[PDB]
Amino acid sequence: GAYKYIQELWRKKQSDVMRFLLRVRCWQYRQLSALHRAPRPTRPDKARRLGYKAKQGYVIYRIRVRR
Amino acid sequence: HDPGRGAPLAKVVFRDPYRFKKRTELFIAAEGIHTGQFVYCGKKAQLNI
Amino acid sequence: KKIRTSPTFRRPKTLRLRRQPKYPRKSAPRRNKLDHYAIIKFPLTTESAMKKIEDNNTLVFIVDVKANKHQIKQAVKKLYDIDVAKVNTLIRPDGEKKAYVRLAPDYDALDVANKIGII
Amino acid sequence: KVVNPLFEKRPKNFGIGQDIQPKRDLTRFVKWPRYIRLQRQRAILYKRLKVPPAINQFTQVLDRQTATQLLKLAHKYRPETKQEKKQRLLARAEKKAAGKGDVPTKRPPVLRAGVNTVTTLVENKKAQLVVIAHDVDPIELVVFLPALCRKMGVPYCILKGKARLCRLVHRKTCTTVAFTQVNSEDKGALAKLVEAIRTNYNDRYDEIRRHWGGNVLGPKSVARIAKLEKAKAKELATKLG
RNA sequence: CCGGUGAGGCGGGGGGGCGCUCGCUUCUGGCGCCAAGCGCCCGGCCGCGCGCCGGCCGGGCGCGACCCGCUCCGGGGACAG
Repeated sequence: GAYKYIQELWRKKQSDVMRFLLRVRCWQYRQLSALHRAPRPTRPDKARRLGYKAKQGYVIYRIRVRR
Repeated sequence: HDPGRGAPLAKVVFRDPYRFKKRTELFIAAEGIHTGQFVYCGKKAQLNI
Repeated sequence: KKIRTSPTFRRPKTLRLRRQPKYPRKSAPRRNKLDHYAIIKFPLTTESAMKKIEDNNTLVFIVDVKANKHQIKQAVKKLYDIDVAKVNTLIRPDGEKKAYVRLAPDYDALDVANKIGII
Repeated sequence: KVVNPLFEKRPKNFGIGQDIQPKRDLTRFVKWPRYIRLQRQRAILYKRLKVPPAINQFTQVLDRQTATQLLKLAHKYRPETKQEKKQRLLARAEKKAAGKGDVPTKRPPVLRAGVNTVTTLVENKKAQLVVIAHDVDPIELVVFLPALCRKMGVPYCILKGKARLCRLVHRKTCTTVAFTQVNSEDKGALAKLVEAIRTNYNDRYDEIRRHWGGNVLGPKSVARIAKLEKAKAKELATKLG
């Protein structure tokens, strides 16, 4: 399936594709509020592994924290 | 006269060239400025006090 | 082709519907606890009140603290079948509300006082 | 006469210091809400930044004339929707013992919707044509897929709009669509479509891998640098030549 | 990252012309908005009647008020932080 490919892509963060995507996502998230509701999981495979299921009643939120 | 400030201030009324209204600004009065005097501001404004 | 006349972007006014509940929050409305009998506690029979009734053609009652002068006037009218000119109220230094009920010149305070029983 | 002499003209001089300016169009100077500015600035960044070829590949989308033929073929093999599955089930139930219904008959060919299913039948060399949407919100869903299709020898194409692709199925959106099998009536049309598709994507995949896309400055900066370059050329353009 | 604003005319192009130049304003303690003109249409009434003809009443659109654009304008900047 595609989930194995997605996981293997996400393991290669140092690659140009992943670093470009991460930089764009980080800029977009930094332009938003510290705590807002995200409509869909950014990483469906990771969410499925952690227990998220595409059913009504499942909600995700994106939270920004100071390092 | 502005309290706490030695220099006097001058109230200058303009007209906004977008809406029918009179804008008012509070400039710092220079020497020789008197009431009822036309003061200009812009790139093409002349070199007067 | 709708031009932005002003440089400001304000929130557009969206349609808002009136509440149409499927069920009432409570089964029945609350019965009023300030009926015409609860507002008027008892008439005052003091010597000052007696002189007030005899001379000023008024009546003195002890009223619930939550009652208004309109409520007092309507309660007196419904109870004693009388018409009231004006009502003056005060709060006694004991927690009870005292109201002077001025009677119309057509009726007499002494007669209604005899009818109610105080004298 | 039809003209009343009282009719004057009264022109307006829309200059500086004259009567107030007219209510012109100010769409460029509106303080937009933060989300509009964000969604425009992310497109601006995508234009500015050196997009790697894996993401830049989906910018090359199939043209309109081939896309409409692809949709015409796909409309024939639309999957069964609601109100039709129940009808088929009722037809099979009423014919359980009415006309000797064994129900082995046939499952007609249909499209494939999910990324998982399409990938699974691409790794098995079961698909013949794969259509991939270009505007998936997480691009990570389809990055490997063109490379996998090229490796497995399955022709692939990129179509405008995930909503348009997902309208073939009865849902809001769909990432990809694969033709596992087609009827003998439309086999020639499918062959022509795959011949046209594979001469733009499969055989040129090396160029796509080497084709980075981006590094395009804004019109103001481009115009400024062009003016500077023109002045630099004018320094020695007619003096020598 | 900083400043201004009700984020109101920023960058290119030829339109405009008195002669690069401007959106055309400097003798004075006046006034200046919610369009005039032009052109193309719509509905109702009336007479010619071939009616996108004319008269009355009420409206719509464009020029007037140029076109296209990808960051609101500027100032810093791979550095302040």
